[PDB]
Amino acid sequence: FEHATTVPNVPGIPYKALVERAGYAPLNLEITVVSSELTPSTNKEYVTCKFHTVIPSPQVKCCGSLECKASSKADYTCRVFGGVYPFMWGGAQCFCDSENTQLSEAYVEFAPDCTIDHAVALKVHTAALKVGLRIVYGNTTAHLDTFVNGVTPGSSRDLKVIAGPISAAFSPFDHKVVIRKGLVYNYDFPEYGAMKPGAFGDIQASSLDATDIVARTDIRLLKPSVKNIHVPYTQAVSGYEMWKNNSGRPLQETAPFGCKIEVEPLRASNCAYGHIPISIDIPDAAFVRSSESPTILEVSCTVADCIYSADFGGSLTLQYKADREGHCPVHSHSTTAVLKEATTHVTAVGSITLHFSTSSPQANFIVSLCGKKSTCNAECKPPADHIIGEPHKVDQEFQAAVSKTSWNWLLALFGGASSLIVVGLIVLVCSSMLINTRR
Amino acid sequence: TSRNFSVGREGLEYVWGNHEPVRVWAQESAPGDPHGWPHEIIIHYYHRHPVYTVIVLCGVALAILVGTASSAACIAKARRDCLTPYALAPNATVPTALAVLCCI
Repeated sequence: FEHATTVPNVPGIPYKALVERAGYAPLNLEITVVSSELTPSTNKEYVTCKFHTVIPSPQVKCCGSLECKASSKADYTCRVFGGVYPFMWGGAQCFCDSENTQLSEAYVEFAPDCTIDHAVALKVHTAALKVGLRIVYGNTTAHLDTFVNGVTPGSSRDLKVIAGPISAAFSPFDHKVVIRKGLVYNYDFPEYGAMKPGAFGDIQASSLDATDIVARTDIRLLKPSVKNIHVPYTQAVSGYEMWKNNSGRPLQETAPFGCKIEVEPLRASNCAYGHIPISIDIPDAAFVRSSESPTILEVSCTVADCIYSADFGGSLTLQYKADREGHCPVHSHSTTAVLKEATTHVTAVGSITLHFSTSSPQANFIVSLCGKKSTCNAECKPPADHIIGEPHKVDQEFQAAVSKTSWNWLLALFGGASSLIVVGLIVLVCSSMLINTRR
Repeated sequence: TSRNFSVGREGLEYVWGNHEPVRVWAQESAPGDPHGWPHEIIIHYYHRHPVYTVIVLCGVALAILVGTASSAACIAKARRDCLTPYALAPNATVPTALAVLCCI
């Protein structure tokens, strides 16, 4: 049936729980996040790359005038120069020594190799998280993908899971991102049409084959100072090249929570952040009544050497007596200690050794076998290894982060102070009311 | 050459050259002992969260001991308030056990 539990959003770290129905045998269930994806909504503003400045074949009028026209070409510049007398290899090209105007044009296009080297400007909106979950309850394992919002019934063959809302809202993407050759950057780019010379986004198009390009590259057409035909001009540097020199570090190296950044589509995968509430409806064919599960009559917990570590640094043995054989489950009922196994085979008499992980200096948790509880008591030493290649399987709680010896010392001192103050107050009141009694 | 980096409970990742990334996590392997002696306990917890132990544990325990001074003040008040009645009853008797200390 229904089981409401909160799972930490950490990929690869199993979460174990026990569902205890009032008439059935306890059932083990394990919820693990295998993969997560955080994809936002994106909208392309434009593409940008290095521009190519095209200087056409200049126009020359020998004994007349020319005028500048209008064009739709990106950053189209035009200028008329009179008093011209150009030359080629053959010699002079006009029959008037003066009044021989020349027309200079300039505009920009996309370079031949921009089909590979280009950047896309995107605006990102609300990011939605999707996780892949492995759920094992009893003898069956189930894999499914669910949306962490709180409404969508996550895919569930012979099951039903609802995840969400996520306990925190996190996105590695700012409102504006750029993507170049698979790398992602948080960059505040100019709006479409708001181009500035020498900065990123100085040439803008919807597509690379688009016929309408807008640009602003600060082209200046100068008067020719030589006798051979020449179109002198000066221009600003490529904003795309300047940005490629000042792009900074990508989002694949700066994203928090260990997110892996991927493109097509833009997404952050395998982030570790927050907690995910999950509601699961277990099928009733997965429950067995207590009349079929073994019923042990006693159980004792002995704790071997333990350390509070990121790995299974502890061990314990359960000594039991069951009336028959079977396949009971096991479970630790503390938030600071987790078992490695989930089920075990029990017989008439025997022992089972279990391994655990804790974050607490003291191991005072409760373990169940066939649903019967026993108390484990020991103290765990600090680990010797400083660094490991695993994450910590449990969280650190202030109560179960102080040793019992330290709690005893602190409580002794605080209680001694409180008892001294209480003795003082009782003496004050008593030896004052003695005045009332005596007269 | 060599480079130093800090890693906590949440972990750290480093990528060297064209190699795959490598992740490492830190444990609570501080010097001292949580189960030993008060000086060993304090050394251990001063390396695991130095701010918490000095302030909300050892500073308050110190101020807690100063609060016992107010307890002695009540004793001193209940001592003088009971000993300020000294001589107002002629033709009376006093206990012998207290007659040696009542005069002084």
